[PDB]
Amino acid sequence: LPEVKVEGELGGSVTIKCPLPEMHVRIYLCREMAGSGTCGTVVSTTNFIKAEYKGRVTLKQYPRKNLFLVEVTQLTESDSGVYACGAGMNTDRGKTQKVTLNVHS
Amino acid sequence: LPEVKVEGELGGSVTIKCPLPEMHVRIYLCREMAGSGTCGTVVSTTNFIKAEYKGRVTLKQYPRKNLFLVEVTQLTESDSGVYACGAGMNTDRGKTQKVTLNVHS
Amino acid sequence: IRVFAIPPSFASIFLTKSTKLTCLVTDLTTYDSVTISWTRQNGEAVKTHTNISESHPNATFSAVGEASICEDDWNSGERFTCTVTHTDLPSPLKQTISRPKGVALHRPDVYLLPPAREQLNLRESATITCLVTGFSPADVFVQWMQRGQPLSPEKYVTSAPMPEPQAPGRYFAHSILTVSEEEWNTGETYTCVVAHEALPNRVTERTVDKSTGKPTLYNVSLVM
Amino acid sequence: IRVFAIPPSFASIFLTKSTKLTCLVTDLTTYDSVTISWTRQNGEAVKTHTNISESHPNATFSAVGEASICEDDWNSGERFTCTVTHTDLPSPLKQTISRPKGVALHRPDVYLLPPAREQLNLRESATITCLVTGFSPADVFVQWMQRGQPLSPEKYVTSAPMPEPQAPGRYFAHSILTVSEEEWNTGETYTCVVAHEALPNRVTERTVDKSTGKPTLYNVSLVM
Amino acid sequence: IRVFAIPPSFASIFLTKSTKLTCLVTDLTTYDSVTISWTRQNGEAVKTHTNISESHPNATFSAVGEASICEDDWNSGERFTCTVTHTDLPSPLKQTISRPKGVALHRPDVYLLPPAREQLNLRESATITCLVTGFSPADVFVQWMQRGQPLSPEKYVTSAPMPEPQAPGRYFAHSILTVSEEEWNTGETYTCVVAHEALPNRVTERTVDKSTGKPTLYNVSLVM
Amino acid sequence: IRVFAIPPSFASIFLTKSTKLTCLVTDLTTYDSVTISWTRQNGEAVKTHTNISESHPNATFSAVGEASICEDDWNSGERFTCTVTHTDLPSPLKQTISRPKGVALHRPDVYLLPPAREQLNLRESATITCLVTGFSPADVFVQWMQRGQPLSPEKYVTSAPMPEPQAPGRYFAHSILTVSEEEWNTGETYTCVVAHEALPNRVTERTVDKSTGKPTLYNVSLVM
Ligand SMILES: *[C@@H]1O[C@H](CO)[C@@H](O[C@@H]2O[C@H](CO)[C@@H](O)[C@H](O)[C@H]2NC(C)=O)[C@H](O)[C@H]1NC(C)=O
Ligand SMILES: *[C@@H]1O[C@H](CO)[C@@H](O[C@@H]2O[C@H](CO)[C@@H](O)[C@H](O)[C@H]2NC(C)=O)[C@H](O)[C@H]1NC(C)=O
Ligand SMILES: *[C@@H]1O[C@H](CO)[C@@H](O)[C@H](O)[C@H]1NC(C)=O
Ligand SMILES: *[C@@H]1O[C@H](CO)[C@@H](O)[C@H](O)[C@H]1NC(C)=O
Repeated sequence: LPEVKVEGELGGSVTIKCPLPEMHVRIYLCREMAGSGTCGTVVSTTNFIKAEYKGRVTLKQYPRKNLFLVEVTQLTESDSGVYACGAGMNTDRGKTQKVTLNVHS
Repeated sequence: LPEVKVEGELGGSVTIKCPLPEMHVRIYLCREMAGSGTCGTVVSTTNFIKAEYKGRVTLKQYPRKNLFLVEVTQLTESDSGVYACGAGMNTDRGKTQKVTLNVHS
Repeated sequence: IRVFAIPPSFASIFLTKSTKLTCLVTDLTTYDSVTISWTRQNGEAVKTHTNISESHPNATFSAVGEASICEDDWNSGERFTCTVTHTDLPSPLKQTISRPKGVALHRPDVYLLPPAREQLNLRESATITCLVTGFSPADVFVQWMQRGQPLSPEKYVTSAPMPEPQAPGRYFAHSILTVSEEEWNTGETYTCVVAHEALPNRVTERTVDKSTGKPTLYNVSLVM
Repeated sequence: IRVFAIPPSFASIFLTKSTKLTCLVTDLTTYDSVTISWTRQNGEAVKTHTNISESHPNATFSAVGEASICEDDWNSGERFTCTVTHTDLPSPLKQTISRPKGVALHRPDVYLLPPAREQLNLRESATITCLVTGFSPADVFVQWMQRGQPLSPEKYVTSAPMPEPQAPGRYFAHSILTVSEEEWNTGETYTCVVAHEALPNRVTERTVDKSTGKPTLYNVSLVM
Repeated sequence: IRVFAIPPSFASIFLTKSTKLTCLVTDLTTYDSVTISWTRQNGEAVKTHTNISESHPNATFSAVGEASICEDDWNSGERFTCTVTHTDLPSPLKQTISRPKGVALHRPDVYLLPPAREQLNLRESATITCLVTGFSPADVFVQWMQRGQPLSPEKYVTSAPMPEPQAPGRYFAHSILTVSEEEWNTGETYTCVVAHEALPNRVTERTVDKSTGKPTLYNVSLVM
Repeated sequence: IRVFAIPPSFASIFLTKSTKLTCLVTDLTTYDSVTISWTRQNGEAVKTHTNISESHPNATFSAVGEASICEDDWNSGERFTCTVTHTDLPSPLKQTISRPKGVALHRPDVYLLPPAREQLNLRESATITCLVTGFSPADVFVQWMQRGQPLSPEKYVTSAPMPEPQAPGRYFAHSILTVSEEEWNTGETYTCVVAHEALPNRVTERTVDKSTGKPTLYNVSLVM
């Protein structure tokens, strides 16, 4: 439901803020492909970093303010879409929060 | 197509005569269950003797007259139906010859 | 001159509900007048072993010692050592046995697979696969249940945990149950149950039947 | 003089994995420096009895004695004895508690029911019902797990095992989890795990979702 | 004092198109001045070995000797013996190596399985199973091909031939290929190829894609 | 004086698995007690040349020399030499044959086509066509296998590799198997296995059945 509408610059890094829920172990930052109604997991607690994002992203969880932060290092035109974050085994039936990304260059 | 209409007696044994074809390795004596249009393999060259027929049947192949003979020892009311014999991986798409069996007691 | 022990495994613990400490002697010529006892870190001794084994026919001797104790101490990591006394050795040998205390824990994921279509054409048999992936450590127990009653272990095969290439530390295993094409086409739901320490109740069940992937909302039938 | 001994319950054993027994001393004045200890059949000793219950302001005394043991000893037929000494009652007090041997064992049957359509029409709340029937004896532990994580114990209510009306010796129980309708309509899956000491693995799981039980509507039959 | 050899395997023969005779020394202290040669039943010697190995760090020595010869003689059953000369031993040791001549031959049956539906919901990965059953002896080779080009052997796992319970003498093996849910949902046909001596050309290929079990005559789509 | 040496062909090698080469001596009178032998580059000897061809009644002489070798020696670049001695030509004769090195290698593309509808309407016979195109060099072996058992070699006809019209250096070939229509209409499956020395496993299989290629007719779209 909520949209951070996070913004950033080409290069550098940008931090995505998403809520960390309880009674849900798998936490993911899925990317809304919006092609054939399918969303592909970019990162997860089960340890799966997409090949296109390998070595550029990380996921750190700390239940201090009930928040988990995901950082994306570097930036490319490809990195300018929707990255719905959520929990649960089914990736398409989670997406608790929706966010948008772009590039300023 | 051909029907031996083989006949026998309760107890003893009866021999089923079926043609032994070439260029076909799997040779079976399927039983036409005729329930939901499905035939269950009673014996095969791949070595599968149904539990109800375990230790009572045998299959010997010898290309002398292009014939393989199958013997059924003992006899029960259950042993009084159709046993289509054929070749090939698909059991329902073979059944080269059809035969009938009964009991005289 | 070695004495090798067999610590209780999680599979044995879940199969028998009885953790047992056992040790065997090897590389020793067959003899007699040997007593085996089990001791603990605290120092006190435990119950007496029974069921003396025999002599290996390769010029080696082996003695077995059983000791039943609470699994909590084995998990806690108590140090258990069995003492064996022989004639050739002047000082009895000590064999300390403890569980590795501290392992990353990950619950296994189970996946049941229905027999292939080309297999259900010989009308002879069918093979169902229960596939377990993503679990550490390598102590897993799998068994098959039909109609709420366990099947005999002489009709399915289970493999040993093979490490996962993608995730290091995680393992995977496979279990195959051979049934009849008849039985499978006559309903008969089959269940594979997996027991692992990281599981909440150490139990997980899944079932598959002939009709599992159907939409169950419509029913299309092509008839000619 | 009234001293209560509470044998461990299977529900508590399964809930805590830390089987415990309590020797509760009541019907006495609030006197300090009391001596309470647990002993076995042969007169051995047990661990320290920490966490002594506080005295009550209504002129009653409360004391608890805890003996850490493992389940096989308790369920093997061994009998325990509680020792209580006091200034008011200098005579030693002994109490014996153990398993009540001599009862048949039967496995429960679990049926999970979806919420009523009329309740759903209110578009407010929904209640899933778990019906456990036919189990003997009366020691069943029911729990609800949404996605592998147990829901707060204050969310559901479980009933005491009342005797089955037509079946003598067997019992039945209920369990109601109240969830928000919105969650139920989004495909959220709920399951009712029930633990009994007569089940094969002493665990059983039945699940339910909005699509469970819905019948087929379309029967398309295209003919050439 | 042993010298263990490694006869060429059918997997190695089919992988490299070069049968090789190799033998290693063991249980010998590290030394030098050792020459290894390969001899045959006929009596004449063969090509000279190269690539001297090193000394094992466990107080043992090993020498490797390579000899490339026609596979026909190895199949025919020619007796090949490698002769090693050392200082401690006065007489050189002889190690005869031959193929077991006479084994029941049975062609393997292959079955490819598509990933489970519950696995294609995390949108992360998928595992495809190639299942080989009914083959004697236990020399089988499996590899995966995508789009006519073989994949790297570091993304699939193959097991060792485990004996079949039903048919004695027959064996079975399993190979799993881990792909992406994306790739699988974007066509991409996958092929598992099996090489066995009982096979007519010693090659067998099967493919599965996302759309394999469809009727391909009608197409029903429920839209709301 | 005309003596012909025939280097082994890949088709014959794959067909017989017994690679052989022939030194044919012609243009001579029918004289007996001839001496023919095959020798290597360095002048070694080979096995006996049995099965000498019979003399022809048209005043011509025929002799064949067979040298049993293994494929790696022939394809490694080693050159062979034939020795022919006769009373008419006492001078020794030498001939050199080997692989023609210096040619690019490309893999063929196989397309299998079903019989024409008009041919099927005759309700008499049907012809399946296999089109192998784009392969270089010209050494392709085509075979037909119905159910894993090769059909009689006299049932099908294969064409010599004619140069591809638009692609220089590449070639194409045809193969026609004539089957009875009744068999084709019962779902009998036919495949076209083609062997070339540029394919990954040097083997490739394409199959065809009555249902292969047929399009979808019904597109049901039920809406609520
Ligand atoms: C039969 O109809 C279905 C539903 O319209 C088709 O499925 C679509 O296929 C296209 C690609 O061809 C995808 O872009 C869509 O996402 C699919 N739909 C869904 C709901 O996933 C299917 O392709 C049709 N069959 C054929 C042979 O065309
Ligand atoms: C949907 O229709 C099909 C076709 O009529 C049903 O399949 C039959 O099921 C019965 C048992 O219920 C079998 O005796 C028949 O052999 C099946 N038909 C075929 C062609 O195999 C199917 O049962 C129907 N679905 C439901 C839920 O009843
Ligand atoms: C569904 O359709 C099949 C095929 O036409 C038919 O046999 C069956 O009776 C139908 N179901 C009902 C409930 O009529
Ligand atoms: C088949 O039906 C689907 C769903 O209604 C539709 O999208 C598609 O266009 C149809 N195919 C053709 C060829 O019209």
